[PDB]
Order: sequence, then C-alpha cells, then structure tokens
Amino acid sequence: QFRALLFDVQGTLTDFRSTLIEHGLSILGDRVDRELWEELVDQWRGCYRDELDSLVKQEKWRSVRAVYRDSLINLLAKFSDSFCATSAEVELLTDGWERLRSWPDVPSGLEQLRSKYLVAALTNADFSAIVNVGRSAKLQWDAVLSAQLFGAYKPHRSTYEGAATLLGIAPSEILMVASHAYDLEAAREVGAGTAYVRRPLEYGPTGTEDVPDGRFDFLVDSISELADQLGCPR
Amino acid sequence: TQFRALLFDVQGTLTDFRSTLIEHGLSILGDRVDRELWEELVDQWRGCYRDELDSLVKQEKWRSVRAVYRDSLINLLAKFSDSFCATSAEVELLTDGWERLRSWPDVPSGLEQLRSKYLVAALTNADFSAIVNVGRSAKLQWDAVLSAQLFGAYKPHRSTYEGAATLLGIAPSEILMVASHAYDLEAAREVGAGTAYVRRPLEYGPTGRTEDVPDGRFDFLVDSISELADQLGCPRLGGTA
Repeated sequence: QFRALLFDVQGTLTDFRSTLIEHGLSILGDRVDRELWEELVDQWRGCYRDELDSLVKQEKWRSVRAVYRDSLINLLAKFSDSFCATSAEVELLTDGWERLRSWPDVPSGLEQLRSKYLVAALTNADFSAIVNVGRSAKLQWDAVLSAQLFGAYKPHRSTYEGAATLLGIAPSEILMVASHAYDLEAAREVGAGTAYVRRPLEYGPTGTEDVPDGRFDFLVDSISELADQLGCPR
Repeated sequence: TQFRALLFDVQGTLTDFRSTLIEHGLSILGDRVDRELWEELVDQWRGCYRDELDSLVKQEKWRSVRAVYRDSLINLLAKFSDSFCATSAEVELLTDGWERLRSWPDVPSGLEQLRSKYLVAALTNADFSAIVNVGRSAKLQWDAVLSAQLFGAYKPHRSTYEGAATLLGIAPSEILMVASHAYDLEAAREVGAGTAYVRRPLEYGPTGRTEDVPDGRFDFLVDSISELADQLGCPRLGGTA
C-alpha cells in the first residue's frame, strides 16, 4: 500500500511539445514556418536535457528557467539566418515552458486518485514554473516539490529521499509516476513503487521506450487507468 | 493589480485549532478527563509550543514541530498526572490533533474565490507533512505549500518570507501576507509584503484576547477571507472566472 503518488510533470502529465510549438508560432508569426519551429523545439528540449545531465554528474543545480533561456539564445545564434528574436521575445518564448497544457483527462485522473492517496509533483522545473504549470495544465496538488528545494535534479537520489522526508513517509510508501523509465528506476533504487504512463505523442508523431509488462509495478495509458487499477472509485 | 500571490498563515488564521484539539482530545481520552480540564491543557499546550518556537527563533535553530508538540504534551502530562494518564500510543494520537485542524466557516470558498485573481500559498511553521494533512482536514486547496521546514527557520524570521518570495519567483512587495496575528504581518512587511489582518474573535475561545488593530495599521482589515476577496475585486464564485 502506498500513501502518496509522486508525479513527474513535463511529458508525463503535459504535452510540452504541442504547447511550445503553438506558443512559439503565436509569438513569432510568419518569421518562422511550423516545420522550422518544430525542429527548434525538439533541439531546445535536447539542449535542456543535455545540460541537466551534465549538472547532475557535477552534483550542481541551476535555475531551469536560465537553462531554457541560455539554450534558446544559443539556438537563436545557430538559426540566425532564418529568423531573429528580441531579448523581450526570448523571455516570452522561454515562458512557454511554464504554460504547459495537460494531456486530456489528466485533471480528472488526478482528482480520482485523491480519494485514496496524497498526490504531489516532483519536477526538475523551478518551483515558480511548476506553480504556473498548475494553472495552465489545471493540476491540483496536495504538495508541489521541485529540484530547487533539494539543490539537485532527478535522478539524484536526494530528490526522492528529500520528497519522502518532507512528506513524512517511507520511500517504499511512495508510488512514482512517470513516462520516462530513468525516473522510475531512480525512485525504485530508494524503494519507491513504479507506474509507467505511455505517452506515444510526447515527442511528436515519431515512432518509444521498451517497456514490457512487469518491468514496472504498473503500466498504463492514462492516469485515470492507474486510478482504476489502484481501486479509486469513479 | 498590485499583488501576484497571497501567502497565508494557517493555524488560527484559517483554522479553529482550539475547537479541533479540544474535541480531538475528549474523543481519545473519553471519561478520563473533563472538558473544563482538557480545555485548560489545550491552552497550555499551545503556550508551550509558542514558547519553544520563540526560543528556537532566537537560537536560529529548527526542529520538527511534531516533536515540539509531543515533548510539551509529555511535560504537561507529568503536570496533570494526578488527574489522568496517557500511553505512548495515545501521546502520538493526541499529537496528531494538530494535523487535523478544521477550517473556520467559509474559508474553503473564500480561498477558492481568491484563486480567480491570485496565486494562493500557505506559509506555516508546521512541518511540511502536517500542513499537507491539514489541507485534507480543513479542505484547503493551494497553488503551493510552504513550511518552516523548507527554510530551517520559523516565522517571523526574515528568511521564511524571503525564501517564499524566491520560491514563488516574485518580489516580496508583490506578496500579500494574510494572518490573524499582528507579529506575522509585521515581519512580512519588513521584507516588503502587503498586509491583511483577519479578525478571529473565537481563535482563543469565547473570551479570547484580541489585538489592538485600528483602520490603517495594515493594508486590509477584514472579518473573513471572503470579505478580503471582495475587497481585492475577486468575482463571486460560480461565474466565468
């Protein structure tokens, strides 16, 4: 039995790619075509994950807003022949990562879980970003937790252990929920349960992690489906 | 248009802790204690907790507030040992009462009304797991939950308000602090926060002491969270917002 479900948010609960594609196209207009902007959004995510990987190996923490801003600036330099952005527009574009929309039925699935479980976010985004994403993605939590609180990013073990300490529960009483296998594996190393949510469109229409039945404790296509499997009414 | 977030004290400001713990203890202990006596211990319990936090603030130390509550209960049990007794298991159950606080009437809907215009967050000296639990017992839904435990310091230490502003990504002058205790508003304002005082005449019981708070001492002076929401121009619940 679990007392709390701890959720990855970007991708797991939110369509960040669609959000940032539409966000950037609305700000930039016909300065960019959809095909170019789609490619930059994919490279932007790659630079962010590359930087976080490097910071984790050094056991260091930076503002993730700064990570997104700096990588955008460097990508603008790479694509400078095709379009340009002002400094004010860099800030507005970077804001898009704090306006993520949820996958359909995520708000109702989250609400369904709360009859039996505490639900909390554990995200690498800054604390203020996940508060903002709560409004744009319509997510209501018992608690919001960020890498900023621990000075370390997932998958560092101090994030899961810090979350368990703050929540007053043992790591084995937390069910970690994510669409990324690395996160579940890291949480399980300290004892957490694991629930994998398939998100086939997380990275666009491309053709997926190798996740057979049994690799994780639960393997589902929606949060509502997980709530059903955990015995949550409705 | 001035504020981006409201930051709330919780115990007393939003919750009737005195009624909660009076009824909680009488249900655990039953006939072993009379209402008149248990009420007295509840008031003394709160006093010991406040005294211990005041001492830790001066030492700039932090410890689990559940432990503060538990240790002071054990010392009050010794003091009243001729009238009743409690097991170690019952000490844990009684100490749980501070995590089961019930809200004042209309607090949940006042809080929901504010969210049409503002981010709302708790800033409490209770441990993080305690305020999460109080959210269920008091029916409070937040944008964020913040605890002294995150900062290693209790209110009114400057680092709690500044830490909260840093985490929320907003300047202190864009935070409106909400409390029924003048000392909390005064400390938040020293960092730049706006101030909203909520009168709670029953916070300390039917004959509860009150503070001298005239018009103008704080930015807002109200009798309910819903009244505050109206003065900030939040639409009534049930509309498009």
